Amino acid sequence: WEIPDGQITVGQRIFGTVYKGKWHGDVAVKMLNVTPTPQQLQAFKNEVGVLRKTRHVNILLFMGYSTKPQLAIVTQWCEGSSLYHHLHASETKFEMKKLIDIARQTARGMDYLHAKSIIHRDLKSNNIFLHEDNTVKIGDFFEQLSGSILWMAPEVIRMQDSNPYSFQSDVYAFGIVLYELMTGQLPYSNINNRDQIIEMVGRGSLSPDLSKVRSNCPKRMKRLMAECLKKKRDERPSFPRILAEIEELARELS
Amino acid sequence: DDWEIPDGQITVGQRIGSFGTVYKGKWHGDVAVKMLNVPTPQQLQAFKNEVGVLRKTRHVNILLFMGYSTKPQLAIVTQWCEGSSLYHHLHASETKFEMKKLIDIARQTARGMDYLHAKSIIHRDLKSNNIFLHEDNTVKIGDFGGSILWMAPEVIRMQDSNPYSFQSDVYAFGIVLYELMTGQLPYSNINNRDQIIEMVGRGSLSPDLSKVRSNCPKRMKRLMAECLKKKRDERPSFPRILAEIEELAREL
Ligand SMILES: CCCS(=O)(=O)Nc1ccc(F)c(-n2cc(-c3cncnc3)c3nc(N(C)C4CCN(C(C)=O)CC4)ccc32)c1F
Repeated sequence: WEIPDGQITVGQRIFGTVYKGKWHGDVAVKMLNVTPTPQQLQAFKNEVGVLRKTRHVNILLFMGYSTKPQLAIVTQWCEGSSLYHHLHASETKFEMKKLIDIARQTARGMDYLHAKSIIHRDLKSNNIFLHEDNTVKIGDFFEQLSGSILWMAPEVIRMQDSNPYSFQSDVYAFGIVLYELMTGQLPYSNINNRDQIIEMVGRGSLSPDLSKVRSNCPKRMKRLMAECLKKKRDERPSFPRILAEIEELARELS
Repeated sequence: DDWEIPDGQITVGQRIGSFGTVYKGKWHGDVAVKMLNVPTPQQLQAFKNEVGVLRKTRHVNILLFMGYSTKPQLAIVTQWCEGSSLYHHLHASETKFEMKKLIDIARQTARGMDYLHAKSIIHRDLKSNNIFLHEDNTVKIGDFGGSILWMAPEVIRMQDSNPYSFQSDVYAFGIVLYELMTGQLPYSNINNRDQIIEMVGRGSLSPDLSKVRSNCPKRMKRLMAECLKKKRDERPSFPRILAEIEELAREL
């Protein structure tokens, strides 16, 4: 899928540098300013290999990768903004039907990812793009420092090996996104302190209150959302059941 | 080779077409499954090669191939799009489309065809019925999937022609432009299959450009006529067509 250098035309810039380019129509190319790094080259190869096996309407359409001018990924161009900008920044009055439709499409995309054992580690409402309208597209998804291995303390050695991301973190992020959709605001809106939220969520003391959900939201949706926010990882359900429940609730509520 | 959807995962539904029988199925959301009346290894290798041809297509304006199934029946599974075919919009429904929407549909089809030809892919059955309008303004294109020594010089010449090429595709694109601008199928007066076949084969008949809408620009009609050249070599290449269409869209 390597696109030659001369074929790709660069355009306006809108981590990593993103630019809206023109290549057989509108595309978006993300390149990193480097002149690169072999470690970054291996990471780019792994990211390209992960992105190549993805074909779904609700997943962003990867179109190619370029390596000659700068290590870069070229995908389709979609008109609109992120769900974070729609709900939080503009506070657009979204009908409950549009909310449950966005939820169903996000669930389709996540079920597709998990069916391929692909782990979207940074799933958030800011990485959920709304092409046109009511069309969801998802994107923006080992001690390398070999020399300083001996001098680091057991505090930092143990931290580098940790691998917390799994399907359960993804379903928790999906539940938080459902909270954003239904309430219309970021969770823990009162607590404007990062450290407090981090500590209270790490100790499981704080969870987003489902009481602030909009009155138009059905009860089954809130039940599924609360089920996805289980503190214990194993209690959280798998995404096929989530998609089935969302589709059933949408069919019931027309 | 690694895109086969296993059996039982795909749930079939109502038939929405009957090249191949089309059905709206459910597999990680709404999908569309096209099935073939055919299980033989010789045919299986050809199906695998066709799948490999379909795998090198990733474009917003090209229909999204999502997988192939061989266990219950040999079938191709792609995305599901809400809407109808451009043929249904213009001819069957006669939806009042603004000239901006028409030139945008033309630009999207041109992007898709230029991408296909850039991959050295020859869409042999290009027609306005294979252009689906997802939502109501997103174009999706699909339906594009020896005894030589013993043959006499009379019959050998027929094999050497190879009539399908990029020029046939740009001719079909010109016919699609005619449908877009006029709003009706070409040769509406004749309505005879054999007569039209003969007269177009001898180059005696061309779609009458007088029935074109008044709103259509002159550059668009010029490009359309350039794509309908009887001689294959006179027809322009799709990159130049895409550039001209983009410039005309920016101007208007
Ligand atoms: C992607 C690689 C290219 S491919 O060469 O491999 N070919 C291929 C492979 C697999 C496929 F499923 C379809 N295919 C999908 C829909 C589809 C339908 N509805 C929503 N989304 C998609 C569809 N519709 C079709 N017809 C009959 C039209 C005609 C008129 N209509 C009216 C009057 O209403 C509606 C529909 C025909 C084929 C269709 C393929 F073209």
